[PDB]
Amino acid sequence: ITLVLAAVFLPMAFASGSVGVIYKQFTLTMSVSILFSALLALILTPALC
Amino acid sequence: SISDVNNAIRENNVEIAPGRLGDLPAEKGQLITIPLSAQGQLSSLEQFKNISLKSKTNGSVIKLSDVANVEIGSQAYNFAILENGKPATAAAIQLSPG
Amino acid sequence: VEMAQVDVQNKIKAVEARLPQVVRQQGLQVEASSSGFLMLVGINSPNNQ
Amino acid sequence: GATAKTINDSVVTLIERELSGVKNLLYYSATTDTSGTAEITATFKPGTDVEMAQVDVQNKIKAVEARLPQVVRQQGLQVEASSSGFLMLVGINSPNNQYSEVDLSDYLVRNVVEELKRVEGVGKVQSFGAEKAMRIWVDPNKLVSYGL
Amino acid sequence: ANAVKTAEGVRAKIEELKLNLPEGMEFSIPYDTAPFVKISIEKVIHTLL
Amino acid sequence: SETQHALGTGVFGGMISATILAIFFVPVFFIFILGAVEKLF
Amino acid sequence: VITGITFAGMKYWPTAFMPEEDQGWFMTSFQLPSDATAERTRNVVNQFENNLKDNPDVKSNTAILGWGFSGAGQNVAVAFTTLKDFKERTSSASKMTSDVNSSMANSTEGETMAVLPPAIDELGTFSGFSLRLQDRANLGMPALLAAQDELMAMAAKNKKFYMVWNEGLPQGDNISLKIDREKLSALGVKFSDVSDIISTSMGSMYINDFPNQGRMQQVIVQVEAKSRMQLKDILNLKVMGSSGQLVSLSEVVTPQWNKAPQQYNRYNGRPSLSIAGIPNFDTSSGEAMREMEQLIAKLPKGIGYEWTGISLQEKQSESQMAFLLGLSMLVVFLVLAALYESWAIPLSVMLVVPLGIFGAIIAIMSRGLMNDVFFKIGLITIIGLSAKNAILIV
Repeated sequence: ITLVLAAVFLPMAFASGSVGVIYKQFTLTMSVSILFSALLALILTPALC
Repeated sequence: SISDVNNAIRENNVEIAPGRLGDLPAEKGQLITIPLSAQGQLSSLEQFKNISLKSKTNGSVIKLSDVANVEIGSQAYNFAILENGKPATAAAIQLSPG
Repeated sequence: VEMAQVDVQNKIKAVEARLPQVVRQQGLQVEASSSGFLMLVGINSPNNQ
Repeated sequence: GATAKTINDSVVTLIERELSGVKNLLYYSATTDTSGTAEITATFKPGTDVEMAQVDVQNKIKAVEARLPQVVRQQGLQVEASSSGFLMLVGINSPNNQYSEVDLSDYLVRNVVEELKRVEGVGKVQSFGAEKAMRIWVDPNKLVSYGL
Repeated sequence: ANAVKTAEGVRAKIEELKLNLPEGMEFSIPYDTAPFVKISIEKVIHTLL
Repeated sequence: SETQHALGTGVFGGMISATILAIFFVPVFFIFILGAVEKLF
Repeated sequence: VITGITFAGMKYWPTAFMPEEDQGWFMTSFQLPSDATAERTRNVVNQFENNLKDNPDVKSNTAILGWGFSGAGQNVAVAFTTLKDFKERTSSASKMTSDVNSSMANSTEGETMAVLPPAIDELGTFSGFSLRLQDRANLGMPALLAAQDELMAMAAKNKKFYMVWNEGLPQGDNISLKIDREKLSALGVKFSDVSDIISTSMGSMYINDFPNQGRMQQVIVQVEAKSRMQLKDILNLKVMGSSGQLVSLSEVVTPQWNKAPQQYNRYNGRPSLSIAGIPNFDTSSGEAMREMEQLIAKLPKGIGYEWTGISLQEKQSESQMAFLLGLSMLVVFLVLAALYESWAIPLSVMLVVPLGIFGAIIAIMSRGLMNDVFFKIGLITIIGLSAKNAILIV
């Protein structure tokens, strides 16, 4: 789930024009937050629980 | 002297400067502003052949045709072309490196 | 070719200050060409008008 | 000394062609009016480096500069990167009414414009006032009578 | 460039010039778009929390 | 409000439809694709 | 069937780029006729100030007279009107723009158009669709200007266009003085005198600087404003010859009137004029551009159009959406197949995203919101969400 969710936003990030810039702005946060969520879930959540 | 001819050609072909009517600052109550121009350049051959020049000896004005022949011709006569022995004109096309 | 032309223009504007005023007024043309004709295009007058 | 049509015939078309070939160019346009100046604009593909675009444009202008007329060269050509959108308007009002528009304009141009244009991020400061200068308003009727 | 920082710098320079302002002249900034920026972000954060 | 609506309405509807229809259909899709699988083999 | 309905909804519903916003200010542009002096423009701006001071939402409106975007002259003016903080308002900027547009079309003896701030900061100076009408066959300036008039005639009647206009200086009448050299020589006056007096009749002349209060300030010589208002003053200028008499300019000149474009624009190397418009309510930006293309198709030969600024990016956004969706759906397919090393799982994951698109499409149709970029990000997000739903079960 984490990999697919982080990877579906990559293609739109490479579009051309201003819409491409808007897509890049969205994708940065969307992908990085979910990757960090995957890291947190695999690392901290089990011990904390 | 050639200086006289050059000066006459300079002055009679003058390129008057464009201007405008009713430009700022303007009077109170001005409602119309219109660009205006004045043509001061010689148009064709006839005017150039008719350029006035003051002659020292006689004391009366003469015309450019008196002291020169005015024609229309190539700016430079350096180069010529022969396509198959028949006069013509040509231009050479070169390509940028790469 | 573009890099060479820009370098040459840079070195000419570097030396441009030392050149005579008369040379400067007309200007100096820097251009990249091949010094070889590709074709000749002409306008003939077969009717001789 | 040239009208809109004259300045368009003389300079704009000459500069346009060489500018047409810059890298990452998106479109290029030109504007001419009776103000006496040309305004060519080169828009570049989004994401392009502004400094690189400006230096490329200057390189292509100095490449074509040699072919331009002497009168165009003398005044010089200004190449600048701006946004064509106002961020703010800074003015100097006279609520007490001591100073008229001329004094406000001269103070703003002499003092405020130069100080503000140094501040970081200011692409350009467009002043809507003019410096003081001595104006001689000549009555033409007296000139001919006096023989001048 | 950043609009908020440039506007802050311009206003700071104006404030500096309010020291030497001759009597009878008053600085004004009738039009300014920088102030909008913050109010936008602060709404998004409100929708965030 | 307009910008937030343009970004929220579509995602809300898409999530609602996706989940509600998927809980019913996705097993059917899996079974049918497996059916095509043994059709191949 | 649901996939088919989803595709139909994808294709049919109109599209736009960005939603409009109330950013706390609006911009009014005044473009009077070329004959207009600065006094008439000041009168129009004063009417705008009077009509806005009454409103309680106007914090401050500042007017720049003599300068504007897309043109500069005595018949051009701009005005930036700010509005009080949002919580302390009883209206929206769109309503104020509509009211000011209505009043000024009612009576100002000029063209005034009030616009909202641009959708994006620096894509354009106002919100709307922008176009460049170009002469692609050397048809001539007046032929393209007649094409512009024809296009505006059709735009006015159309119900999908609130207002459409030309964002540039208008035409103008010009005067030309042709000197008669034969009579000038007959009366014994040199052409140089006439040329000089014309040159120094209606223009400024910078001579040199002088040292005022520690700075070098210009010295400019010009004729009095009382002697350059009408053509009579110019034709009453007198020149001395060698005959001991004065000749007026009228004696050796003949005024000739002409009507010529006052401004010259070019775009991508073709003579052009720049057009602007707003999409009417019920009409999205995409639909307005579509109909404006349809109406341009019915124009003389050699006349073309090019979308610039916001319009170009809007067209580009819809010119790649299919490719973006296909690439996203291929990327997820390949990633899932590689991760799970099976073919049934990725295809089964694909058999659900039609439903995710269906839900968003039905929701946007229900609420009436158009297809825009934010909707596209929503579609991309829902692709991954539906992938996550299909994975958890398969």
